[PDB]
Amino acid sequence: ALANFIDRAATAASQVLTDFHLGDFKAALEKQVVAVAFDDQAISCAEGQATLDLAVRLLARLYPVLAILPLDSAASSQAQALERLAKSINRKIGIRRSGKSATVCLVAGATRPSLRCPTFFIGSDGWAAKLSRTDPVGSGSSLLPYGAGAASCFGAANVFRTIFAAQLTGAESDENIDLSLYSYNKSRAGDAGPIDPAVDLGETHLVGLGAIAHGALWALARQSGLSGRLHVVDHEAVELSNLQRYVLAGQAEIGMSKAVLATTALRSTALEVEAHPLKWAEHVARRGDWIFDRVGVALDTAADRVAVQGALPRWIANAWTQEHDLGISRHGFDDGQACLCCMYMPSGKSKDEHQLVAEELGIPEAHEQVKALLQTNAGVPNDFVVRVATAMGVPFEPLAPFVGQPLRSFYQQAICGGLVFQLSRTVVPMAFQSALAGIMLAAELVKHSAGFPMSPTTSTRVNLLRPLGSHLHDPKAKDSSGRCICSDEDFISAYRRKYGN
Amino acid sequence: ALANFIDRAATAASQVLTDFHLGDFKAALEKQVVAVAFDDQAISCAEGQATLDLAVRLLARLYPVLAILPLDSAASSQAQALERLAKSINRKIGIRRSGKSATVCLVAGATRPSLRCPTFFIGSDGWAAKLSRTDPVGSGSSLLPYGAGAASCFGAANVFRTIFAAQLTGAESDENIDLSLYSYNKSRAGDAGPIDPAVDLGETHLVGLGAIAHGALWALARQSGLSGRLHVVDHEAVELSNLQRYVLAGQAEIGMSKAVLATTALRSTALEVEAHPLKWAEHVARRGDWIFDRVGVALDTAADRVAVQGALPRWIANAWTQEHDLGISRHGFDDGQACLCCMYMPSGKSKDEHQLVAEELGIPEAHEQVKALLQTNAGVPNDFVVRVATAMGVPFEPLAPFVGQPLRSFYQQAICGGLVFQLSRTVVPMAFQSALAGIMLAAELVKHSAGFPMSPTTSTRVNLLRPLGSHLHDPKAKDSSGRCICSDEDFISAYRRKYGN
Amino acid sequence: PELQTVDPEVSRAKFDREISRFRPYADAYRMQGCFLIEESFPSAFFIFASPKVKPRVIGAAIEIDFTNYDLRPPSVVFVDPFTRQPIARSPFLCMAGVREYHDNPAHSGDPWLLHRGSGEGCLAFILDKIIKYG
Amino acid sequence: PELQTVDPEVSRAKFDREISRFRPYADAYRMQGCFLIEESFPSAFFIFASPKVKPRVIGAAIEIDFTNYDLRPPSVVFVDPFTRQPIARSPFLCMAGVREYHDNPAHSGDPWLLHRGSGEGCLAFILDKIIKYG
Amino acid sequence: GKIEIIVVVNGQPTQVEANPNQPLHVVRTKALENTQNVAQPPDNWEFKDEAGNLLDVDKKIGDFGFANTVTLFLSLKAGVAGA
Amino acid sequence: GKIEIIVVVNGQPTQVEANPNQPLHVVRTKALENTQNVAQPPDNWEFKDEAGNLLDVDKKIGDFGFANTVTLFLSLKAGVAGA
Ligand SMILES: [Zn+2]
Ligand SMILES: [Zn+2]
Repeated sequence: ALANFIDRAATAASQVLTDFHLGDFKAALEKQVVAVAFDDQAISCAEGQATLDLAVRLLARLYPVLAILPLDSAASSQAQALERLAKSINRKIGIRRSGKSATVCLVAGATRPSLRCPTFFIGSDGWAAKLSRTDPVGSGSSLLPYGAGAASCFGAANVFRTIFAAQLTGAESDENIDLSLYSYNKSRAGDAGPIDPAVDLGETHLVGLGAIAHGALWALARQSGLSGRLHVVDHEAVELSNLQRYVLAGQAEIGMSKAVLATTALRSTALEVEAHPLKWAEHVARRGDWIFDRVGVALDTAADRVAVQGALPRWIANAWTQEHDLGISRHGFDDGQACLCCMYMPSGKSKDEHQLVAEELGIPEAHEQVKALLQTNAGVPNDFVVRVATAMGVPFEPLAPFVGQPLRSFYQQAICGGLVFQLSRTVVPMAFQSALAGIMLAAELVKHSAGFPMSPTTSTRVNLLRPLGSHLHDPKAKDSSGRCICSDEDFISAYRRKYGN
Repeated sequence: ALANFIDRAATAASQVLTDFHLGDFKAALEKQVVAVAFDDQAISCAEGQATLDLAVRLLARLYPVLAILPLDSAASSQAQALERLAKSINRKIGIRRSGKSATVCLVAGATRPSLRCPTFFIGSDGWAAKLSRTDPVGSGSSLLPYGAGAASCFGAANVFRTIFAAQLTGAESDENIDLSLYSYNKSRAGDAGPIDPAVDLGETHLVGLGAIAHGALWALARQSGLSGRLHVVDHEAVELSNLQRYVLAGQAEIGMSKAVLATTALRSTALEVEAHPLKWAEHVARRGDWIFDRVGVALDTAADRVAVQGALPRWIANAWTQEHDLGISRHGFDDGQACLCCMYMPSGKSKDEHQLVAEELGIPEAHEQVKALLQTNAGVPNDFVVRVATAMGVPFEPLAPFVGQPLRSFYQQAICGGLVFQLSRTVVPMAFQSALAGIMLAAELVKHSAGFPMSPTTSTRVNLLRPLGSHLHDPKAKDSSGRCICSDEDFISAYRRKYGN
Repeated sequence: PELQTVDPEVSRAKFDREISRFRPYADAYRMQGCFLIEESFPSAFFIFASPKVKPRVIGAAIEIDFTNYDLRPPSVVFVDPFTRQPIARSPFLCMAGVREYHDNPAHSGDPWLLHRGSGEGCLAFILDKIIKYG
Repeated sequence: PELQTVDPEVSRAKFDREISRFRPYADAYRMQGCFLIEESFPSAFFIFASPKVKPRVIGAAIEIDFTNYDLRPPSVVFVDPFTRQPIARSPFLCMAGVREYHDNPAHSGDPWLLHRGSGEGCLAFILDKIIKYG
Repeated sequence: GKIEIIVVVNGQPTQVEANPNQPLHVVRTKALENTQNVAQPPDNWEFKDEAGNLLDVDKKIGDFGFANTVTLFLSLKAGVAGA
Repeated sequence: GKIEIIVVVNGQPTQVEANPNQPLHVVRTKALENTQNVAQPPDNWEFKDEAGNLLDVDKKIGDFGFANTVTLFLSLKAGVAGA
């Protein structure tokens, strides 16, 4: 009952599991029965429905057999919804209505199932995400999805670290979580973040509509009280393998334009969503305005992210996932802090020609000999080519004609010409990472436009392959080389011309 | 006792005398004794001294023997001055102190000499020039030189037409002249022009400092009460032959810069004279101002005169002498009237290539054949070249190689190349013409800057080889081809930008 | 040399207008091999290369002077393309509208003021002949 | 194609400044055979002719594109001098400061943001190399 | 209706009677003889009306629409000599 | 005078005692072992102070002029994956 996308999932787990074996992983999954139990308290509120929704959206993208366990009769209704939802993602998924065989369990609401397997109680209160291995935590009564949805992510993360504990180092189960998604600190009684969900997004651009963006769209669909205009931008369509992280893409959305999916998903919100089945550069070219109030970036390369900053939006919320980490960074351009381009600036310095050519040939040690060969423009000796060939892991015979030729001719054809590369790891994240970074990107865009005070640090990061960090803030300082565009007086004038100060 | 410049004089007379014979002309001159008689009335005023001065400046440039005749003892002083002046112009000139042998006589003042020869009484009153063959006319008491100096010119003109009457057609002696130099009409009692000599010239440029300019400088030296600044402009120096018309150049000024002469001549006036030993274009280049309040033009070619108008002065007074005529024309540029360029516009229209080539070869009749030869680009036949050679008065053998060549090759080398011109009359005016046009140019510049009403007609002309015209006004209308610069909106904007309206 | 004697407000206004009317047709001229290199009152420097002739060689370089322009016709001087110096040795441009024609005494019968205002002696007219017979 | 994504107030300001710093040295470049034919954001078209080589032939014509310029390096394309169309067939300009170098994966180790602000990738640098090895 | 023209010829006025079917160069020939101005070629003379407009000598005297008495001018071109 | 450093390593804080004559990559080695972050190559980690300035791991711990108790950060480079 593994999903037809189960291979993209195995790729994702093969980047985080020590001693990954594909047939073993699939067989580990088939021994599992992951249970979702819920009662009248969970189903009687927006937060509880949200937490159950995202939990099943995550669990159904990995496990072949789920147990959907309503604990009283009030939940019997929600339990059919959840069964339906899981079957829309994986039509061959197994569904049990008994906990007898359950191997892990997530619980929302106030009622303990009396199951023998490891059980995580997940819930929320407004901005607070709540997990407990010992006691129910219940769902609050706000119209905010952020605490609710983050808890689904922590639960889904804990289900995974419990099943695959032997293949994971320092990946203990959380015993308690109580994380404010407003402050990213441990929630305190004194500072309860604002529950009012009346926030105007202005004209906000959400660029890139893949895995991270789906968590953002999940959250924005579930905060009634958002108004404003939202441009969603992406040229691609959903593919089968994408259903391993895209929490809003079931089997039906395969082949659908990502921009069209994003609009359908918000169709019952009060937002005026504009779908652009375009690349960012085409969206920018056609708008011809160059005034961007708020941009939320969930693209896939550093180059694409830096290009957004070049258009000089008023403020950016940037989101990412890597192997041991996920996070979001905020960016105004004229604020004394780092800009989006600072985050991806290249490290090092420009090297002299002789040092660069020696490095690209795999012989940094030979810089002095390289320097001379470029001065004298002399023919490279035989041992020089045997050393470059060895250093680069490449047969000698292809490089043999360059013996006695100038070093430049050699360097030109083997490097600039791409010869040695002919002679010679996409990071796939876990669904619960993509979802939580997406949820965190939504919370930034909403908080920024609500005018709440902004995080002290440039970034806020989370590692879901370990227990939650206790200090989730990550400082990054403005780049100081002078080579970043936030140092450039022309860029600073263009920004101040559009937005003041 | 003929002057060392007597040949330039014979050239001047050879353009006005029928059946000129050089040896005869010189022998006619040596039979003459031209007398200047004057009394106490003439010498006791500015006008009388001026008239005597210019009379001897003119007569001494042609006649070999003069009679300087003081009629009482009051004139004995002036008579030495006049003797000196004549000897400064022609050191070998004969001077008599008896009228016995006189053949013609000019008389200033109130006293009749009782000479048997033809006698002209010349005088003035302010702006009025006065000649009489019958009775004294006397000199007035103003500080204006214009009436006085014009009378010297009419007298000198009448002396010449009386000596050389047989060689001149329709050149009767004037019996009476009474010409206002203010109105250029016969002077009337009702309209006595202003005698006040307080006139400010502003910044006035006098371009070209030759024969005409010398009459202007004569007059300006002799109107005390002129103030202002005067730029005199000319690069050349006085030559021997020039002493035939330059009334302010004696033997001493030979080799002197014309610009330096003009300044010396005004050294006792209240004018601030600036000498420019430059061409007009160099004066204009160095000034870099392009604001010219008043320009008085006494140049020698139409091209030079038109170039002055191009600099767009506020107002121009233009002066000239030709064979049967002398005159001055006035010019503001934005005044509905003709500009200086109108006066010299070329006549005709642009002709088609075939008509121009046929005319320049001397075969206008052959336009149709010329047109064809340029179409077909065919070889010109033999009879075509025999016809062009005949028409142009030019041997055939030089043109013979062009038979059978294209018409363009022929036209290029015989015309554009200047061939036929290799195979193939400077107008020298009478001193009394140059002097009177110069005096008339001075009167315009002074009247214009005094703000007096300006002449109704564009020009005012005089023919001194005949009795005075009775209608001296000459109308010229604005050029109407549209090709003159006073039609051009850019020129009109540049003028209005500098001077208003 | 011709010094500027016309009020330069006039000549400089007309020079600028000629350039203005050249700018829309700059692409069309490039196809025929005509490139405006430098434009600054009173000179315009062009270079000429045959587009059909290959190798594509610089075969002419001229400076068109508009001093005293339009009271006086413009001058066309063939100069060296790099050094901007006149080269020694209808060829030479004996045509109406060009100062070198009108200042030839053999062409005294065809004075420029007969052709003024008519389109002869503008920048397009000179360029169009140079390309046509070039 | 590279579309303009940088706020064009930025790129157009820097493009204009590059041209401004080219104008004083326009005469010096002409001597070496370098003529700015057309300048209009974002392209600069030059033509190249050897001054010592006679016949004096157009031997190179390039368009330097400054789209997204200075966040992104400029592109140098060899085009046909008249038709302005790219010609087919270090040669090609694999040098730092030129977009075609930085977009080569073999030069991924030398990203442009290491060289930004330093004079590499300005208009004089590109022209000076083209003349030197040309 | 015959017209009585006064031609000022180089400052000397004279009077020529003209019939309107004659071309204007008849009045020109006649005025130039009354004033003995026959040396110079007659094309050197500019026939102008009182506002100084240049008149065609081939055009017929009636075509100018002159009144019964008219004053014309027969004047030389402006000179160029001054040095 | 030995310094007590708290290194937040990928959100997990730990404590390393340092002597000022040690180079900073000793505190880096030690914090990365306390937190079992030894898989990734250690150059993948950015040693930053609380204002997020990047610190040289070769420079000696005393040369940074830290107080007796200091909090540093051992953080990964910002990621690029989002699709
Ligand atoms: Zn930055
Ligand atoms: Zn005019």
